[PDB]
Amino acid sequence: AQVINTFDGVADYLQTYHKLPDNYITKSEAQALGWVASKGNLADVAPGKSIGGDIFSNREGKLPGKSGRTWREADINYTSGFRNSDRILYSSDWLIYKTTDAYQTFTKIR
Amino acid sequence: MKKAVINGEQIRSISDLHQTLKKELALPEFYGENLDALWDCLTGWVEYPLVLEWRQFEQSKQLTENGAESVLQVFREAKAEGCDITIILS
Repeated sequence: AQVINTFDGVADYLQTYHKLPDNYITKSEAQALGWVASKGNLADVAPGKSIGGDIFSNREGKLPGKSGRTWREADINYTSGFRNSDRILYSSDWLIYKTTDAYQTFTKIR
Repeated sequence: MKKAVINGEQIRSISDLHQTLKKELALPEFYGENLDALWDCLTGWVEYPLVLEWRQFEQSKQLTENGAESVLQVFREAKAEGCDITIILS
C-alpha cells in the first residue's frame, strides 16, 4: 500500500483498524534487517518503512494512566535519514496523542 | 566505540544533566531533554558500543532531586533492552 505516515492518516487508521499501517516496523525488526541508528540507514535496509509499534513507557507521566492501559508510539513524517522529533502515541484503549517537540509536550488528537 | 563522561560534582541541576548528555552522546540538536527523549535517543539514535562513566554519582544526586537516579534507570533499561551500554559508577 501507499505509505501512511501523517498524524491524521495514522490516527484514522489506528482507530479504524486497530493496528498501525503496513509501513511501520519495530526497532528490533529494523535491527534484524540491518538498521544501525547512528548510521541512519533505515530507508536503505527497509525501503518505505518507519519505526513504530514499540511500547511507550510514558516516563515523565504526561499521558493519562489507567489500570490496564499501556501505550505505544510510532514515528510520524519520516521518510529517510536520521529520525525526527515527531511521534504519535496510541494506547490499548485507543486514545491518540502526538508530539512535535521530542516528547516535551503532547496534544490529544483523538 | 563511544565514551561518555559525566563529572557528577559539576552537575548543579537536571538541566545540566540533560545538556551534559546531549554533548557527550551527540544527541539531536532539538534533543527533548526529558526521560522519554532519552530513551528514544538511546534506542533510536546513539552510536554503540557505549561506555557511560558517571563520576561523583552521589554529588550529582544532591541538586537533581530524583533526576540522577531516573536518568541512570533509563540507561539501565536500555541495556536490559539489548543496547550495548557499559555503565561505570564512581
